Amino acid sequence: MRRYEVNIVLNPNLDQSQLALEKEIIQRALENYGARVEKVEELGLRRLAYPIAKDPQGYFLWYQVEMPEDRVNDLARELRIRDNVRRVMVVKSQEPFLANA
Amino acid sequence: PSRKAKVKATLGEFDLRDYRNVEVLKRFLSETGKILPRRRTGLSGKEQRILAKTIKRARILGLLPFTEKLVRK
Amino acid sequence: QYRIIDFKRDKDGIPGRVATIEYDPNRSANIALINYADGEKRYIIAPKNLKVGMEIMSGPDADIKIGNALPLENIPVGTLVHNIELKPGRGGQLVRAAGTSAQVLGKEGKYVIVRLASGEVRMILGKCRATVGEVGNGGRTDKPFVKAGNKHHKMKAPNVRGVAMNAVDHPFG
Amino acid sequence: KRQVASGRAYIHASYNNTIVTITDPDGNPITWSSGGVIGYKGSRKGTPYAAQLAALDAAKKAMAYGMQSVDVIVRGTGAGREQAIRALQASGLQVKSIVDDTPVPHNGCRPKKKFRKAS
Amino acid sequence: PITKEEKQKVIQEFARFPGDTGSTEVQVALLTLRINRLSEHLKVHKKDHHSHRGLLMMVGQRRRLLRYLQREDPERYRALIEKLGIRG
RNA sequence: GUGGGAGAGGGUGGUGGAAUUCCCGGAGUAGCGGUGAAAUGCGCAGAUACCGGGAGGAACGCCGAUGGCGAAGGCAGCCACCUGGUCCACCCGUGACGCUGAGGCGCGAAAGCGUGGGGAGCAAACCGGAUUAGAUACCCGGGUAGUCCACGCCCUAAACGAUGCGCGCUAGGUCUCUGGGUCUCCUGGGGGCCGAAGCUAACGCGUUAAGCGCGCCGCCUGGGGAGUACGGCCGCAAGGC
Repeated sequence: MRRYEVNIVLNPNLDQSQLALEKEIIQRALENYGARVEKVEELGLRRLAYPIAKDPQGYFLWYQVEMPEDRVNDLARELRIRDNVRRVMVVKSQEPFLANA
Repeated sequence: PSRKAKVKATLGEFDLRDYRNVEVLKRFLSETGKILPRRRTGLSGKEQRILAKTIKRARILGLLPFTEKLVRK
Repeated sequence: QYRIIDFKRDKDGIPGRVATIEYDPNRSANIALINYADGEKRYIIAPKNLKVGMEIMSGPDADIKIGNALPLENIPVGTLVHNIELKPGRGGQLVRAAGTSAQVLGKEGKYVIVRLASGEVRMILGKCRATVGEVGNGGRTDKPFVKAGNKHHKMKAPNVRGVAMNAVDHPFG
Repeated sequence: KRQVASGRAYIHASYNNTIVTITDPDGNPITWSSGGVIGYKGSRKGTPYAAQLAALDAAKKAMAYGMQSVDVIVRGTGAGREQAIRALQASGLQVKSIVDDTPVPHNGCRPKKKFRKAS
Repeated sequence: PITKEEKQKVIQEFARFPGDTGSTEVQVALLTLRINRLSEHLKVHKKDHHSHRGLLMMVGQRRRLLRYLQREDPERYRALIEKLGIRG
């Protein structure tokens, strides 16, 4: 398969039970689709550099994860789905590049 | 010319690969928040190109305002 | 053949698998006979797509699974619906054929915003309902009526016009 | 008969008249003036001088409802934008500060002949 | 897309002599593979003109190759031919 | 083959803020817009400025460049799905398999057409204003088609390098992109600048040839009429060949 990093953001105004049920659907999905999680960060929340969700802050989640090429898009939408899905961004996973070396 | 600041020698082993490099990218913002030119970045083609790509992924997921009010003036 | 059938699901949880293509002759609507849990079926609302391959439903919960329904309550903003239920459950309240349907183009309090297919915009109420996705009318327009008058074929009103009659004659004419 | 002590002053100016107006310390309007607001017809409205006459009376009134402390907003290039905003600091009036906004798009709206010739 | 391992499964399949990294057996197998997948593509995406075109030059190469073959020994030409399935 | 690589080549879907008009609330005056200077036109039913919010189509700033990719025309928010070209190292595989191409085949600006969506803004036409002698146009104020998408359909052009494609021969200096290296500079590919030779009526071209040589294609032979008339074929038509 191919791996990409998943970066998607869910609302700040989402209290507990919400963080819960929604991130939970999330995971469900990913899997359902065909993603084998590899690394889940969660820098939590931040003042986005520009109001978004009329929100000056939000909850950002990133999972280095892979899956079956083509189906990318499809799951992307599966996500965006849930309103709250403030943002849905996916990116092929190339490692790094040391400039100023 | 444009040699009073210069940005290359402000960042060591620099991975032009983690869009989430907030505080580093936040380090090419100037004020109304443009994209400070080679004329400043001390960056190559390889540079503005890749660097930019992220710059872009960056505004995308946000966390860097793609321009934003200039104080004083 | 000269009959109607359904237009409002309200016993949920019941799996509703898209039985089949029974594209239908009675209201610009192709429909599928829907197959419910119990065997209980329903020649149900066209909604373009959800393939022969029986496979959805709707309900209290949700599953914005295109096609399918629920209250506008349990409803995503930016969604195309039909099954257009205006008042708290009066069967569907619009888009029949009506391809473009209504858009949860924003919703507020016990009132939800419908870009009103037919051509304007305003709101419905709470738990009210709708099912989204497509209608199924294949352009369901044009088609020829060449050498003869498809009309007359219409069986549908060769209620022919007039309006210029040498007369005294009819209601605003 | 509103009185505030502080807020912002807005300067906007074409190259065919200028305008200036008081805004509360948020954004809602106070009182203003501009080119023809100063007996100036056709042209004139388009002079650094004007820039001033106005900027000035502007403040005066600005004072009327006890106003003095002001930060300033910038829109466009006013052919005298300076005799102007300067006139502004001169009428003392807590010449707090200025900010840069003259907000150009991002490139998505063709203009009229006069503005085309771009590329 | 065409996967390396498969590509080899290929080259291999063909080679009269397991070391035919480049011969017409492979030019052939190859080119045609590309051919099919490519077209398939073309159909949906009904308007990939640039691409189609290239594809085209390609059908071209495929051919000139076969060509040569027949030219030399239409024998394994017929052989291959059949194997692959081109011409009908 | 394989291993490295670079791009606005392509198409499919997908979001994203900048600003832009109109919509609803706030607040607040008497002006606004505008030009060579006006006026036409808007505005006390309060506009223009500013505060927020809304709806929406279009485009895509900085980075971005004398930079890049592409057969040609062309092509730049980001994102993933399928796809094309092509470049440098290994020297590994094949074994001259080749280069030109009449007809043909497809591609293919912008206008325009066909239909089915959209249509913020810009905009022949059409409307005012202004103008001068005259104003059917330069200037200002209005606004349709079209400009935008899907689909089908027209293929035109200073379609430019005004200059077919292939290889091979002939000082150099320089800048720059991209790929390899013993990485003070050499090496392959790409782009601009200056430049011997040499070509050239002339300018000017100058290993990105308008130098020297081989194949193959095309197209030339005084101006107007003229790229037209007519025959033919093409197209919804406008027209086209």
